[PDB]
Amino acid sequence: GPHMATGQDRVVALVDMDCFFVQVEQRQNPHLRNKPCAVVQYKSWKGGGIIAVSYEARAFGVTRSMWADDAKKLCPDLLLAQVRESRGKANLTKYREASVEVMEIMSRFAVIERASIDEAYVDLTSAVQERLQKLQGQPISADLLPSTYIEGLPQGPTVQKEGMRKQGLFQWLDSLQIDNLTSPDLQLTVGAVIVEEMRAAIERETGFQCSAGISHNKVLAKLACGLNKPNRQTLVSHGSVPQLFSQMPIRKIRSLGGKLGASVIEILGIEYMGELTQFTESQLQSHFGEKNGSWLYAMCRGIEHDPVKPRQLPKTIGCSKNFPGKTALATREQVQWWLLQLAQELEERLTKDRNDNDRVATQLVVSIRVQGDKRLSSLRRCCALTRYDAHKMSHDAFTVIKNCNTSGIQTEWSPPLTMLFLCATKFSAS
DNA sequence: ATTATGACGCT
DNA sequence: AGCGTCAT
Ligand SMILES: Nc1ncnc2c1ncn2[C@H]1C[C@H](O)[C@@H](COP(=O)(O)OP(=O)(O)OP(=O)(O)O)O1
Ligand SMILES: [Mn+2]
Ligand SMILES: [Mn+2]
Repeated sequence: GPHMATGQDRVVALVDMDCFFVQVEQRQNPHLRNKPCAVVQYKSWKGGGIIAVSYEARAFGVTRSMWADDAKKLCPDLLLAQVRESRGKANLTKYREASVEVMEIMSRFAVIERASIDEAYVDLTSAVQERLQKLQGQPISADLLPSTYIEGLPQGPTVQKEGMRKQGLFQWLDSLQIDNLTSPDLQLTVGAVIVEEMRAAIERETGFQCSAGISHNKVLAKLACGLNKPNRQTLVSHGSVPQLFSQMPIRKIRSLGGKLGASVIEILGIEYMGELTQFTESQLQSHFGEKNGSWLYAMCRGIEHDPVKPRQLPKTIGCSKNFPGKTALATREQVQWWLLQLAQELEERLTKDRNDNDRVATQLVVSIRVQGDKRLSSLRRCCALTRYDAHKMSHDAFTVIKNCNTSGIQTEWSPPLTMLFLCATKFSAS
């Protein structure tokens, strides 16, 4: 009844850039604009690996993780932009700096949580309360929501997509009761108005387009954002959840895309998120543990409480490189050379970070992978990070890993290393 | 030879 | 702490 929490206390948005690395390259090179194009790293092995794809190219079936040579088979006129290489490795600085552009604009509207290089969550609860006050009981015009979808609408008693968007929007608005300053649906709508403003600002000031989801929590906001990309935003109301989840594969929900989600499906013998409602909290806790069980019980009802953390900057700064196949490092000075290259990029990014953000990393994590292992990281060791100097860091990294070498000979490295990883962690204010 | 990251959970 | 999971 009225005691039952419905998880409608917050207004949360997720803003995610469209085809982000592609857009970064398209802004820089006008020739790539409005074309099937993709961003690739490296070149020698099968044309390089694709990590971002324009929507024009997606129509041909081009995807992430596809080799460029294979993508060219689906899309002969596919244009390609290469990730910069520095010190023998891919360097993502251009995209990180483009990310900062967007993050700083979003921060003008509310405190954000950086969730990836191209997306951030927004807690709009306070901002919505203040827009509602200066509205002072005026209806929200559809003109204020020019790119907004309302999930689940229209319904009941039409052949074009923009026409459908508007029909759904008018059904939504004409059902809104704005007399109520605590109405969750009204609060979401105002949230959507603000996000329209945010997204306009991002495009105006960077040239980048993005999509967004507006709901009552992070999981629903993330799900919403993807429903109508690119260059659109979607509102998922609490009321839309039963229909939405009744046919929603469990793997589509954030954190359930892996082994846990597979276990939910296998153990319970279900396919869709909505089917979870038929289990007690204790039942779910028994199968998936106390934390996961409570989380699942609430989530399948559209309820989740993970807060938007006040964190705009990444907590770690890392440098990594794979050495696949026959390129695996088999000599000590090979290992030492590449540790230096990684450490030099790390020092560069660390020094920039210290100046920009008034902080200093205090711990260096070293990770390697060995030939034969299917694990991402065969070993992780930490040591102290007392100075921002590449030679010191690479020498220290070598020290903490050098006895991983099985080889009785000290000049040769056995078994060959197929990955190196340097990560600066544990920041302190400075 | 699906690369380069980055956050959070478990024990 | 070191490892595993999930993620973009
Ligand atoms: N697995 C990955 N490996 C390396 N880089 C990645 C990977 N996934 C994503 N990226 C980079 C490239 C992307 O442009 C950027 C944003 O990722 P993501 O939001 O998932 O897709 P996207 O922005 O390229 O397209 P869209 O969000 O419109 O579907 O992060
Ligand atoms: Mn994106
Ligand atoms: Mn993203």
